[PDB]
Amino acid sequence: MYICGDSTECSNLLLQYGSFCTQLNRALTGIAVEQDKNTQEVFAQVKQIYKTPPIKDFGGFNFSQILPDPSKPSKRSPIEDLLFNKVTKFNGLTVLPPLLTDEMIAQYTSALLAGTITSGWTFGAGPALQIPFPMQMAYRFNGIGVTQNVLYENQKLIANQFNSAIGKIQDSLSSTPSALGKLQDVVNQNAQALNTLVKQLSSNFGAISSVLNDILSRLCPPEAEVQIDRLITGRLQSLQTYVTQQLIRAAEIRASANLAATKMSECVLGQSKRVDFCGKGYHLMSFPQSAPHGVVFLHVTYVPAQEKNFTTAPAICHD
Amino acid sequence: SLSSTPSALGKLQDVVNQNAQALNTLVKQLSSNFGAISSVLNDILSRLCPPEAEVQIDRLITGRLQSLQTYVTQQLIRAAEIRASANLAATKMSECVLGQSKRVDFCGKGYHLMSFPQSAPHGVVFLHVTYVPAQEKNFTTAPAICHDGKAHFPREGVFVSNGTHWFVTQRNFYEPQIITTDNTFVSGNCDVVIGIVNNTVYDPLQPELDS
Amino acid sequence: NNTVYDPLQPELDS
Amino acid sequence: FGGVSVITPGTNTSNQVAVLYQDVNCRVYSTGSNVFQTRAGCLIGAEHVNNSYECDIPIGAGICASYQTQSIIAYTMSLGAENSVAYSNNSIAIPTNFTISVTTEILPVSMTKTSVDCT
Ligand SMILES: *[C@@H]1O[C@H](CO)[C@@H](O[C@@H]2O[C@H](CO)[C@@H](O)[C@H](O)[C@H]2NC(C)=O)[C@H](O)[C@H]1NC(C)=O
Ligand SMILES: *[C@@H]1O[C@H](CO)[C@@H](O[C@@H]2O[C@H](CO)[C@@H](O)[C@H](O)[C@H]2NC(C)=O)[C@H](O)[C@H]1NC(C)=O
Ligand SMILES: *[C@@H]1O[C@H](CO)[C@@H](O[C@@H]2O[C@H](CO)[C@@H](O)[C@H](O)[C@H]2NC(C)=O)[C@H](O)[C@H]1NC(C)=O
Ligand SMILES: *[C@@H]1O[C@H](CO)[C@@H](O)[C@H](O)[C@H]1NC(C)=O
Ligand SMILES: *[C@@H]1O[C@H](CO)[C@@H](O)[C@H](O)[C@H]1NC(C)=O
Ligand SMILES: *[C@@H]1O[C@H](CO)[C@@H](O)[C@H](O)[C@H]1NC(C)=O
Repeated sequence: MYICGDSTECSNLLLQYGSFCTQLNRALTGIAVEQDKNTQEVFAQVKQIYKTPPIKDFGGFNFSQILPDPSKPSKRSPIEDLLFNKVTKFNGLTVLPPLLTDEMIAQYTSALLAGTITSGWTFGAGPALQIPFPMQMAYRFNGIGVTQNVLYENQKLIANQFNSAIGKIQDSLSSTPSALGKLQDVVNQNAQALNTLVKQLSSNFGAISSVLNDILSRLCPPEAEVQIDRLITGRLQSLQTYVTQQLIRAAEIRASANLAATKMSECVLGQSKRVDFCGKGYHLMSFPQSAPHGVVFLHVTYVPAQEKNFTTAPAICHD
Repeated sequence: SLSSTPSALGKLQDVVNQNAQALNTLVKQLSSNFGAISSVLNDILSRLCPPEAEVQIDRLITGRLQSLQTYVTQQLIRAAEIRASANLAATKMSECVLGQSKRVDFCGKGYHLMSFPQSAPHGVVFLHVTYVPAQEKNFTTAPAICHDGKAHFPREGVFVSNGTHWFVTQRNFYEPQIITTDNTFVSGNCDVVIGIVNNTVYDPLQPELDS
Repeated sequence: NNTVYDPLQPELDS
Repeated sequence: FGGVSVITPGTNTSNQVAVLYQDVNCRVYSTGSNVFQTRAGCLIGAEHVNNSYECDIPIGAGICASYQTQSIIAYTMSLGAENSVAYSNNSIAIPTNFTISVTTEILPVSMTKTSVDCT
């Protein structure tokens, strides 16, 4: 349809070329399959779907903006609704559906979130083991070199700072339109490629006309095939160019997906010590949120404050 | 398991199959006319005279070059994917085989203990040995023990309790121990900690001081 | 130059 | 117009196939019966069931197909078993046993090295 447009004479000439259609279809299929693979590696990190308790008794820590909202027709968190609302044919070019729908992504995301809130990282290694949320935090504090005294003595302080930070994120994402530029850019690049490919159909490529039907209605075979044969290589060149660019671009997306999957395992289903890997500051924990064509992580970190100057020494001399 | 399941090594077989297909597609483009009177140069030359023979050759010649450039571009892209895999494999050997990694689900699922490499055609197979917790039991807990008005926190473990007694144990494997001054440490009073419970912390010096 | 507190001393004397 | 996809159990097992018509909103230009109309197009020749299972041959838009006791069926894939964790502000679960498990991971390292004489 792209090259000949159901012209019989063009098809017969297209058959004189190599198995280019086969190669183009294999390349695009390979990309299409990979895209579902990427989605599964990033989100299907948990073998069970964990449910939350009624949302109560988390020690003052409020997860309402990141947990699914039961009143909605689509069970997404308030933050996910904001993320979704921020990201914005007959020539043989079609679009295939994803294997995992937004609803299935939402279920994996809520499973991981329910899992980390009620069992910490244990669900990622073996069975989920329930733990009071504040005790989970105590361990996360030990994990950054801070004793447990700090968490319990300041539990109210910590819960309030946490709750404040989540609220700020929801407002920040709503306010700034560039906040999700990384996902919008992917969409825009792919749209441009398709909206460039369909325009090459208007090109003559040295032929008397861009349209096969005009060549055939006005010229006789000894000349008509010559003109068709220019358009036919013109259109094939455009398709090969398109496919090559999609393969390169797909590789970049795969690299991003591999990183996203790594982060979910190390930032969401554990506590990482890799510097500035799971957000700036000392990592405590993180929570995933879904977004069109991607994943958004909320990284919770500990940042030291209000330092004071003290005199020091490597050792004390006693007796 | 490896002997029984033929799909077990599909990742290496897929590489082999893709490369075979590329070569077995490239050689078939030699049969194409590309608009020429014949796919064969010798037929063009034995039947046509130079003013026309070169014209026909010149179509096949760009046809074959197009096939080769297509082949090479695809091999370069594919090679990049293999390189990324190789870089990961090298990373895993350093971190999983020549060490003990704490990266979650990086060196197998579960808590990583060790791993052993095995070779395979065109690749590497790792056997990752991990520790998986089992047979958990439910216990009552608390963040601290209130002794004489002072608050006691565990040094390493977690305070747990059965129906009548409080114990302190290591987090990853139940092994209850007496709550003592050598297992806990003190900070703050029995006021600020939420959920602190009434218990007795054993003093290990007291009986020696009296004996 | 400083003093390191000995936690047993007062119990040994009491 | 649209693409036509053929869902095939391996031929060493069965010669039944099901066919998916990409842009048909059933309004199909071939046949009827066993028609499941979904977002991925019309799947004709498969039995839709109200069960859910692990995905085998993916179709799209939440639907997978498989060959089961015989016919080809269409189903919503399951995302996994449910697990309600007994979260409580005073309850902790602690392992009392363990298993040493060994799993495998396979990675490609190299591809065939080839060269071409252009002449
Ligand atoms: C978590 O934070 C939200 C704020 O986003 C709280 O929402 C309030 O809920 C009460 C009771 O339904 C309403 O009267 C308020 O108008 C809501 N606030 C806003 C800004 O709309 C929610 O109650 C908090 N939950 C917990 C457990 O702390
Ligand atoms: C860190 O400094 C703050 C001062 O900003 C201490 O107390 C908070 O003060 C602000 C401003 O008056 C209040 O809005 C907060 O509600 C106060 N926190 C609490 C828990 O009441 C804070 O206590 C200091 N940090 C620590 C660990 O002591
Ligand atoms: C909680 O564990 C303690 C032991 O750690 C159990 O107490 C012991 O029970 C045995 C009989 O089985 C007695 O001979 C010991 O003298 C008891 N020890 C102490 C310190 O009293 C206790 O029964 C367990 N509680 C429950 C409800 O199972
Ligand atoms: C304290 O300083 C003096 C020098 O003024 C030195 O001789 C002595 O060893 C130091 N330490 C102790 C414990 O006396
Ligand atoms: C035990 O509980 C009582 C209240 O019944 C409280 O006054 C007391 O401080 C608690 N702790 C100790 C060590 O007595
Ligand atoms: C746990 O919740 C119960 C019921 O509201 C309450 O009585 C108890 O004091 C709470 N314990 C802690 C540590 O928060």
